Amino acid sequence: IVGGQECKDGECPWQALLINEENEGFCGGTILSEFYILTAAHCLYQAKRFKVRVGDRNTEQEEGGEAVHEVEVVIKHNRFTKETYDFDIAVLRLKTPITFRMNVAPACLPERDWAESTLMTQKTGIVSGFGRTHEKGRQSTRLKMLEVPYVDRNSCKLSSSFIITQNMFCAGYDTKQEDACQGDSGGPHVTRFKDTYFVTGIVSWGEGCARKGKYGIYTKVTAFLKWIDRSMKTR
Amino acid sequence: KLCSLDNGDCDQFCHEEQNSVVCSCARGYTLADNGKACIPTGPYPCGKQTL
Ligand SMILES: O=S(=O)(/C=C/c1ccc(Cl)cc1)N1CCN(CC2CCN(c3ccncc3)CC2)CC1
Ligand SMILES: [Ca+2]
Repeated sequence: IVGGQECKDGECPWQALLINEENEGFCGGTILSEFYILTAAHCLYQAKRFKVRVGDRNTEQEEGGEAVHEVEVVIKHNRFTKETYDFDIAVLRLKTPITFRMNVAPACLPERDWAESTLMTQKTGIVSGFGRTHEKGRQSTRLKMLEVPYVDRNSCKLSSSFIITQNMFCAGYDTKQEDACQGDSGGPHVTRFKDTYFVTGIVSWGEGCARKGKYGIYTKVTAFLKWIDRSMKTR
Repeated sequence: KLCSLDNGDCDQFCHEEQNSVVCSCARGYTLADNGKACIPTGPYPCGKQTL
């Protein structure tokens, strides 16, 4: 997360972290409910075996609100492929349930129609993660959050060097030095409506971080709703 | 009517079924008596910051 603020107490409770053997965060996720985590399919490749961590805001000083959960089964979308990064989405079924407490709570899944017309037509959305605070620096120790304006679907395609599929959308800034970065992928893209937040996207990819002229590419959640429900019933 | 006005005065989901407005809520919430407001049925309802 280049630029942006720090997630203060309880501000980003639906945030999740995928940790590897080394116990280091390599990707993000979004807590959907006590048993399921939302993430990007391409993150399932960046690690041998992994577990997820909730209620963690500082990777250094142990916070009693933390918990580690093992994965029971990963539902990765078949249509996904690294060449196009299309269908960059996946749902995780946890072995033990998540104890919702402060800094640990689920994000609401919206209705498809309502979201596309009310949620994604809002000016901004919020993205967060423990990823790099710079294109070359190292993984962040603190959980950050960034207000990212929605990007006109057209500008998105023009600025982009790759095929922006209908399963993706742009968010970020053209010049301002703010956008997600490595390690942030898989994280939550949420939109705010009357103090209640809704999952809207999955930190997917970009051509670098906060590059002038480029934007952050996010998996369009509203385009996989029915798929997510199916997954929460496992399939 | 007109979920476009101001979301039809709903708290969350807004549907225009028939001629009128029709509000609803995310899982974990129950529609209020006024059929507009959404009410949490648990200590940690989705989309709410634990402040
Ligand atoms: O700097 S990064 O670490 C990313 C940080 C970041 C920033 C914003 C967001 Cl919302 C998410 C992630 N780096 C850049 C290059 N790509 C690798 C690229 C390989 C080619 N590519 C596509 C996309 C669509 N069709 C065909 C090819 C995109 C990805 C790997 C990773
Ligand atoms: Ca900690």
